[PDB]
Amino acid sequence: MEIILTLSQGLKKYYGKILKLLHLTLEEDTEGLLEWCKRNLGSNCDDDFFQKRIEEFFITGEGYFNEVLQFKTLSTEPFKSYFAKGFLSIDSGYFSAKCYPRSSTSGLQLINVTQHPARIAETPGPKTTSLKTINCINLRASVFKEHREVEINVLLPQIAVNLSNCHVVINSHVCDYSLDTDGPVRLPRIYHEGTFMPGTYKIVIDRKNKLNDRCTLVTNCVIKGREVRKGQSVLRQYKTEIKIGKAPT
Amino acid sequence: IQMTQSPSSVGDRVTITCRASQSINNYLNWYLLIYAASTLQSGVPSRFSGSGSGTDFTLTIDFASYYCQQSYRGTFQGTKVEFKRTNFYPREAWKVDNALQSGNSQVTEQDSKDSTYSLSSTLTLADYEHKVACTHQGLSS
Amino acid sequence: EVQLVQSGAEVKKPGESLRISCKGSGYSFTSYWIGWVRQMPLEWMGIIYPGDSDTRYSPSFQQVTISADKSISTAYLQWTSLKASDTAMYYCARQLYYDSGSYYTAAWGQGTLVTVSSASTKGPKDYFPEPVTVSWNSGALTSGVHTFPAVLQSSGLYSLVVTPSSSLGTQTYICNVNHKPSNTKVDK
Ligand SMILES: *[C@@H]1O[C@H](CO)[C@@H](O[C@@H]2O[C@H](CO)[C@@H](O[C@@H]3O[C@H](CO)[C@@H](O)[C@H](O[C@H]4O[C@H](CO)[C@@H](O)[C@H](O)[C@@H]4O[C@H]4O[C@H](CO)[C@@H](O)[C@H](O)[C@@H]4O)[C@@H]3O)[C@H](O[C@H]3O[C@H](CO)[C@@H](O)[C@H](O)[C@@H]3O)[C@H]2NC(C)=O)[C@H](O)[C@H]1NC(C)=O
Ligand SMILES: *[C@@H]1O[C@H](CO)[C@@H](O[C@@H]2O[C@H](CO)[C@@H](O[C@@H]3O[C@H](CO)[C@@H](O)[C@H](O[C@H]4O[C@H](CO)[C@@H](O)[C@H](O)[C@@H]4O)[C@@H]3O)[C@H](O)[C@H]2NC(C)=O)[C@H](O)[C@H]1NC(C)=O
Repeated sequence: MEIILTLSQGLKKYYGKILKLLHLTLEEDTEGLLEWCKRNLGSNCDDDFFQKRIEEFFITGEGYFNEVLQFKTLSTEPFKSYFAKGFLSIDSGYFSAKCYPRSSTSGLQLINVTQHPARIAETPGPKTTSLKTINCINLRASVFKEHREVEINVLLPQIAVNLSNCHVVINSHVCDYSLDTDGPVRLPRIYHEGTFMPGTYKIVIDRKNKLNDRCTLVTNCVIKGREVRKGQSVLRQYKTEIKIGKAPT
Repeated sequence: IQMTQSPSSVGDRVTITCRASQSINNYLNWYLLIYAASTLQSGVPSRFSGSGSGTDFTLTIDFASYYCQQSYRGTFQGTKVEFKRTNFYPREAWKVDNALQSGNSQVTEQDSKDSTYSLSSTLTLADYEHKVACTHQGLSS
Repeated sequence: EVQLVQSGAEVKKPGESLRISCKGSGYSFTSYWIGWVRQMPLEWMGIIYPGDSDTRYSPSFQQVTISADKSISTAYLQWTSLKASDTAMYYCARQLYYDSGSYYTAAWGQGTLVTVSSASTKGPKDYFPEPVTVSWNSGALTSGVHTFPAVLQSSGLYSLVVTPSSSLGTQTYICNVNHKPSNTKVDK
């Protein structure tokens, strides 16, 4: 029955649970964390506890904080450090993420992902768009030939961009981290008056390392069409396969 | 969640061991005398030494009471280490006419001169005022 | 240097509320954890951070309440309803990487005796509260004298000798007993 956790192990397990609730990881390693919490923190670690910690870190933030995501009330050596760093290294051991605390721009960017639109059925659009040309409204593409690097700026986070045989690093205004799992890119979600997801993320790819030679992004592109009266909710949806391979000409 | 429930002279430099129910790394701070299961506190004589691992520890050597503590939940057993000679020594030591009495009813520190103990038992009981009496290593019978 | 001074001994009745204190000096009273430990006539009770703090009561041990005021650097241990089982000594202790080398350090006060009993102050067998002082011939006989510790009886009252007829027998009975709580001086 011995499930004693060391401080680093317990912290990694807490971070794994945080990542799981952020929907960045599908798994967690947390066995023995209830007693670890009740012993090294003094409070219960139920779901509500985690929700409130993530809330008060990313929203309703209060000045200084510690590595366990605890703040010092409002006004101003274990957890009693409360050293507001520029970042927090949420590392569970299985997946790392550099999460940023609240400011004046992260509070402006918090949207409430609580519903979802109906997009458009499927406009007769092409599936073999390249990188240079896009013309999408949800997608912006930057190519730094000086670094052999590609930034894929997305403007519509609800529209997914599944990766395949790819190794990317997405930088958000809430948390920067790298993704290698093929499929939908996973973004953090705080439940605070609803589920809150970041307003935009950026997908950087290093074309140097041949790691993303076979990298294919299947995504959805948005372009206005014809209007029966006004372009009132003019149609704008068609699937597309974007290739990153270093194919000349 | 169980904790340390399994543990363990005439100027004899001795040693007290201890165990536990689960692994506890190397703390068992002994009392302040020794922490980190071996480290000596500033102001403690060097004749006290600590050793061992989570399953069992040892403390090797002022005759008084001692024992250890865990640094997780639960923490702290007590052993008493003073005994010399042969009022009486060592420490380990009612018949009314109607069997042993329903009316069952019911020691000093080691004397600093002869290293002996003094014990007293009191039998509290009216209507009797029956008619008729109150074992040690030094006694053959 | 660092010093911990506890509140005086408390004699209360069952059902009465009680609050004992521990004041620290020679240190900030904000970084080194401070805890209470019970010893019935050692059982770890609780710990809290000295500055802004929650509380770490021992499992199952938590009905008492431990608190602290950092404005006066004073920790408190309180009972809402005392039981006879709470009669014991209570030690406050300041204490300084994981569990080891951390807050359960036991880096102590003089101890606070708490006696829970419905009995009232009475001189002596059957006296309350402790202590009584017993001498022989006003302190003239010490060789062979053994004064036993008091034993709490079921009635709630405390109760508690020198040794040949060839040893210059003169007196046929002596004892000088003093009970200052009830101001009794008895010569037998
Ligand atoms: C990147 O990868 C993601 C994840 O796979 C992918 O998102 C998925 O896109 C597909 C393709 O459009 C979409 O398709 C449905 O998949 C679900 C299984 O999740 C399945 O139920 C669907 O079958 C039809 O029925 C459902 C229920 O009605 C429809 O919602 C759906 O649109 C399908 O088409 C029609 O169904 C009836 C027909 O009368 C009508 O309601 C209507 O006409 C509708 O058009 C497809 O296989 C996934 O869509 C949603 O499906 C269920 C519906 O219950 C939801 O609960 C899911 O949460 C989901 O939102 C969609 N999401 C997934 C799989 O999670 C992207 O398309 C990929 N990007 C690309 C390809 O660029
Ligand atoms: C955020 O988007 C919404 C528009 O959808 C809007 O404000 C949000 O409204 C929803 C729905 O009322 C709020 O979610 C509620 O939270 C309360 C908390 O007590 C719950 O009781 C609610 O449950 C009931 O409502 C459900 C609504 O779907 C019903 O299904 C049912 O009757 C439930 O009993 C519900 O969960 C949400 O908290 C607000 N969000 C905010 C931020 O106010 C507004 O347009 C958007 N706000 C923005 C952009 O700031």
